[PDB]
Amino acid sequence: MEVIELNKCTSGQSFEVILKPPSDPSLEEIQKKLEAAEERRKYQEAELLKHLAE
Amino acid sequence: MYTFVVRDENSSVYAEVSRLLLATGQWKRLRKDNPRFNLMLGERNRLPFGRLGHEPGLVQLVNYYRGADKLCRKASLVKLIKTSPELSESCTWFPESYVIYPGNVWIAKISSEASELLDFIDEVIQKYLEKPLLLEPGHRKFDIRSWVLVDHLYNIYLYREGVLRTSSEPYNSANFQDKTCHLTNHCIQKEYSKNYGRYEEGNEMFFEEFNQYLMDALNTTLENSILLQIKHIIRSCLMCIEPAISTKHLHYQSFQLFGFDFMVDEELKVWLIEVNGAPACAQKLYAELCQGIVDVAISSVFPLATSIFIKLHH
Amino acid sequence: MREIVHIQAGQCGNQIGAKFWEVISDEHGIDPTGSYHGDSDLQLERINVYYNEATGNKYVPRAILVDLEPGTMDSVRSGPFGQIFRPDNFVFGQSGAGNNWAKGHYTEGAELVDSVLDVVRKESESCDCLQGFQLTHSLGGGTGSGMGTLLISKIREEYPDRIMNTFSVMPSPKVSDTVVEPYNATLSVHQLVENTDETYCIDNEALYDICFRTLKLTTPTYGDLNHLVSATMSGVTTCLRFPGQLNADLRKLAVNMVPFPRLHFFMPGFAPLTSRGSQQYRALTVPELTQQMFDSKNMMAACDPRHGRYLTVAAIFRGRMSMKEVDEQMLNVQNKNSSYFVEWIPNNVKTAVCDIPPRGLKMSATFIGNSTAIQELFKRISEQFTAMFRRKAFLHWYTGEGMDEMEFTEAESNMNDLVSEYQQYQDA
Amino acid sequence: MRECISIHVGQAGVQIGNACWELYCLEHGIQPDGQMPSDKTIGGGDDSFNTFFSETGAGKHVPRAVFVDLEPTVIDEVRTGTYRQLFHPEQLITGKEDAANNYARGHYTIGKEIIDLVLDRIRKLADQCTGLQGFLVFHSFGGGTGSGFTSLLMERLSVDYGKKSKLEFSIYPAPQVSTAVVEPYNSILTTHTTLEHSDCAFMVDNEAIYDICRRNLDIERPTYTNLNRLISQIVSSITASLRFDGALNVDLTEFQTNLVPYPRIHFPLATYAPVISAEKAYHEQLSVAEITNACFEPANQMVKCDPRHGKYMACCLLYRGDVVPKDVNAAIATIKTKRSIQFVDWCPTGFKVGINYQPPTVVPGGDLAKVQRAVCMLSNTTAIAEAWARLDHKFDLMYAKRAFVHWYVGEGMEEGEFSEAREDMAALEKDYEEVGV
Ligand SMILES: Nc1nc2c(ncn2[C@@H]2O[C@H](COP(=O)(O)OP(=O)(O)OP(=O)(O)O)[C@@H](O)[C@H]2O)c(=O)[nH]1
Ligand SMILES: Nc1ncnc2c1ncn2[C@@H]1O[C@H](COP(=O)(O)OP(=O)(O)CP(=O)(O)O)[C@@H](O)[C@H]1O
Ligand SMILES: Nc1nc2c(ncn2[C@@H]2O[C@H](COP(=O)(O)OP(=O)(O)O)[C@@H](O)[C@H]2O)c(=O)[nH]1
Ligand SMILES: Cc1ccnc(Nc2ccc([N+](=O)[O-])c(NCCN3CCOCC3)n2)c1
Ligand SMILES: [Ca+2]
Ligand SMILES: [Ca+2]
Ligand SMILES: [Mg+2]
Ligand SMILES: [Mg+2]
Ligand SMILES: [Mg+2]
Repeated sequence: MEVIELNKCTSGQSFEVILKPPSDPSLEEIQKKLEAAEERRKYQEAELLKHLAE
Repeated sequence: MYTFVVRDENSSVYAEVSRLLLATGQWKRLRKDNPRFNLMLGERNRLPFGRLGHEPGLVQLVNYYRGADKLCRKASLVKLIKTSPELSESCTWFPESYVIYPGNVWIAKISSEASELLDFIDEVIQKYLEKPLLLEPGHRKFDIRSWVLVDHLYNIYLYREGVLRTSSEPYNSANFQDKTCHLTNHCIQKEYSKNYGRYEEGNEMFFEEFNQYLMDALNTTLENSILLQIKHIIRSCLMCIEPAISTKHLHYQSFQLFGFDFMVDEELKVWLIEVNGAPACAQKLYAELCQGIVDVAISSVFPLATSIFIKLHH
Repeated sequence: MREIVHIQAGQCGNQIGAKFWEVISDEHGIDPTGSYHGDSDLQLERINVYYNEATGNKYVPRAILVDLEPGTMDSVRSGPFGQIFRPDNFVFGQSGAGNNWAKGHYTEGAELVDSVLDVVRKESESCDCLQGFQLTHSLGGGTGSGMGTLLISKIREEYPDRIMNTFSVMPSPKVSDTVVEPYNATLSVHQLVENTDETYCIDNEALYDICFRTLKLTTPTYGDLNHLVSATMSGVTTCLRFPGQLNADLRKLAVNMVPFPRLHFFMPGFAPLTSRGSQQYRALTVPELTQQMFDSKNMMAACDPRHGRYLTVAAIFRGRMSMKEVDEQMLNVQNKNSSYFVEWIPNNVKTAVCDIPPRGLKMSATFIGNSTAIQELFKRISEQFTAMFRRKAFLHWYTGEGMDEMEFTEAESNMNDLVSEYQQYQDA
Repeated sequence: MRECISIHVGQAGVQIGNACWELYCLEHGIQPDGQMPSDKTIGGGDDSFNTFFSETGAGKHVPRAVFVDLEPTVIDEVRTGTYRQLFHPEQLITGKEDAANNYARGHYTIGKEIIDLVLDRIRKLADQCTGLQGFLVFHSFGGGTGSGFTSLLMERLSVDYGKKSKLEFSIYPAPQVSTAVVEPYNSILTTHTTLEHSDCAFMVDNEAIYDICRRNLDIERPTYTNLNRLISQIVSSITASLRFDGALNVDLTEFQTNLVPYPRIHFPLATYAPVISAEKAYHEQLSVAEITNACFEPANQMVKCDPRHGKYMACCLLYRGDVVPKDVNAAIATIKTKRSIQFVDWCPTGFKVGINYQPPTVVPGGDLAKVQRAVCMLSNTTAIAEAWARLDHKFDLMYAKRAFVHWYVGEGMEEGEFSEAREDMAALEKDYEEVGV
């Protein structure tokens, strides 16, 4: 096993041990989703009020 | 009231274990998908080990050792033995074997010409035991089946009762296409032998008879001439993979029943052929063996309200 | 999610409602005058859920008392804690409802509903975060069932985004006032299916059977029955008004207890079952509380849990006890009844513990089950409805108020749909 | 020096943040009033600890953190807690009603009205940063706010901070310590929506932490405070490189480079040792070999699974205390022959090691005992896919009947998002199987 990249300082030290080698949407689209959901709520609530009106 | 589920309807062994557990009045069978089980009799393929041991307040046990497939697959067994230092390439009880992707007599899974076997593979290669021990009268081949139970603590229990699976037709060196006298498998002898069942019922000779024959025929015993090697072979294989399959510190526990198949040559040397992870039992021995599983593999974890095994210390 | 608005309508609604307020008032240390005289600040940590405050440091129940005749509400004022209620919150008529769903829902009740809504609106306008409404009423009478459901429908219209919770008493021939109770209940159940989020099914048949069989009361009164309803109402509201590991609210309750919108009818249970004024000297062990609350004999709804399956289950323990033992006993009752829980809702049993015990008991347990076995209750009502309806018996009391036969046929169909809906999830 | 901003969402993220920042102050000597005497540069500094603390003219060190909860009860305790002075009021953001354990209610309904306010407060901390690295986001999978609002915030942060890294500390749901029956739903919905937006996520299974408290701390009924103090230790080990002088994982980008060869498979398994009870006054201090071997015992992992049946893509050993490289290399050599650690063929079999000489700090009066050396191992093993299978199966059981789905559809969310989220999880499970089977 080979020890490489040994770094030392006052707080400690780091190194690497090798045992063997190898063999987004835009803000526009986000609103189109959030407002699309709020509209489905408005529709479902309008149906409720309409049903209560009958 | 312990609970268990069944997920392999084709397992004759655990169908009997399921029967005994119910008869105790202290075990309850749930639907195959109820996650609130104490014991699982899992399936043979893609058993969901990753879902065991996550139910609050439930100690869960399964009848299979995750990773034991490395020992029960013919291709995996060869790679395990060659690449494990404990087993080594100098192993003296495993026939010479090689993996191939699609006296000089070999077998593939029987031919003496290499090109004949390589064309069939494209259509594991192991050295064929050209000098096998032959029963008499009959001049016939056989193999030995040993049942081994490994509990959650990784105790290795060897069932005192073994079975010999014999060839009704006398062995012949001349023609390898005979097969019925070259392959000892029970199913084949039923559908390829007019001699089927002449000497021993169902081509199944048990230890008391085999011991007697060895004493009369060879002035030796089964324990000394064969069983010592069998017990060593069993101990060696299961100790090799113990660090890879042990459930000592797992959130679920495993036990498994294995079926070791051995061959014995003319000089009373035992050879390992293969290991089966989902073995079937002998007709007469089901009652005793299945109760033995409940005694040492189930009730040891879930107690209720002489031994038939031989503990192979390691 | 803080304050809840309580509403009690009709005779049964106001009698069990009045008993509920004097029981929790005692648990929170509020006396009949509305002033606190307790010893633990845990009694006030969440007192605003059910109580308002006024100058002089007085707590007034956020309750509205509704009825079409003054009789029962005159009883409340002269009752033990009658003076705690805000006087403006008494809204009552004079004609009555005559045990007639039509009178409460369409005629007599329609005349009085708007003044009840004015009081409701005034209570809600003061709320910093209104959870919703809890209503106490019976389904077999006229005011509670007929006008109670009219109020529910109109409250949902004005507050569509608030939770509607009810304690609804089912009628029973064993404790029946009139022969038309199956009519009034069937019409009401349909309303509850559409316009409530959670309903505690308090079955007068179960209450009677408990008093007679278990409590050994040869002739139980409504007071004996309301003793069981009182204990259950305290239990199922403990986690709403006391600080604890589970600070419940009406919405979280519905989200976790109701997997399907229409199947929101709960089976309540209590343990230990006790008679009024009869002091119990031996406290129950945790195993006894767990076994009893899951026992069919402790259910406040005359249904056999073994005849159906649990969709969701909640158990609230009260008193000083071992949680470890609570956890162990819960897992063991689940194992005994492992066959009666649906396997397609993992971890569908919720356990909560409150350290403050109710009056008279050093420890108790309240059961809340959403079981498909509740169909037996709706099926019982349906058979009694159909027995009279196939001959149009007593229908003239309703057609005389403007109703048509078709509305009864629709109520009959809706309840049978509800029963069949429970049945499909019982064979899933 | 490059600053890091911590974002705590929902009850789980807030209360865990309390434990982390309490431990940070003890480790760095920062008092509850924000005073840090050892800091001789008053009002400014380019030190390592300035990555997590800014300074005021009065010499107050304030965390670069933001606490967000739709309900005010939990954050109110931070406003009146022992560390009230630590944060300024603008960092603690609360609503009036929570998400009711409903992912859709936290993502679409109630989150839409507070997302802009939160982004504005986060922008106020970013403007005090000369070279912002990215964000550390703490949240639960099961809560409505922890799952619903986090995914919404993660989406916006990618838009407003396209160049900055984002690491997660996620609480995987466990029925032992659950609060809602729909936690499987919320877990899948938030994992699907956050996957493309998180560079590295450290999952902590409450079941694993619960059992570690019972077994190793002898606590019969662990509380959230017990769980969170153990969790803060692991978080402290992971972030120690950002807050102290060192060379391993010095900036958030290194976490992806060292631990995440495949971006979608960005869930490293954390193992910690030792966990000793403060009740024992006598425990023998374990050696480097003994704690390093413990990192390969399933009982010490933050997520219960079997690393023996998976492939490693990267391994990081983070030591704190009396540790020298000679002993570390000796332990590694021993463990490699006593256990079968199988890396992917396209990855070098190796370990990146980091040593911090300062021993682990423990909260005074806690249940964790002081030790002379401890280690946290971060291994990106395909074995963690077991946790995904478990969670996806519970999801399947409920969704086959559409149980509780109407609560989500009622908030404007569509049913197709359930199947969409589950399909992404199915693809995630195939990625694991193709890499380590
Ligand atoms: N480890 C740990 N887990 C917690 C803690 N608090 C909550 N959880 C877990 O988080 C899950 C529930 O999510 P919460 O964070 O409580 O809910 P929320 O984020 O506030 O969102 P709401 O539903 O709106 O309240 C459960 O699985 C809990 O086990 C905590 O302090 N520590
Ligand atoms: N190398 C070898 N030398 C001699 N005989 C061999 C041999 N390999 C296989 N055989 C014969 O073939 C028979 C079965 O071969 P095999 O190992 O595949 O068992 P099997 O898998 O076909 C069924 P089972 O699980 O019951 O053993 C053995 O019992 C033996 O008689
Ligand atoms: N449990 C209980 N049931 C009651 C009580 N009073 C009436 N009931 C039941 O309620 C039904 C009658 O409804 P009631 O409330 O009296 O008529 P209303 O005034 O029009 O609402 C019958 O089925 C009674 O059995 C009571 O105090 N307790
Ligand atoms: C079935 C179940 C399974 C798993 N997790 C829950 N979680 C939960 C979370 C919040 C509330 N909650 O009510 O806020 C709640 N309610 C349960 C019923 N309650 C009725 C009133 O008394 C208290 C009990 N359940 C419920
Ligand atoms: Ca009139
Ligand atoms: Ca400074
Ligand atoms: Mg075989
Ligand atoms: Mg009346
Ligand atoms: Mg919350």
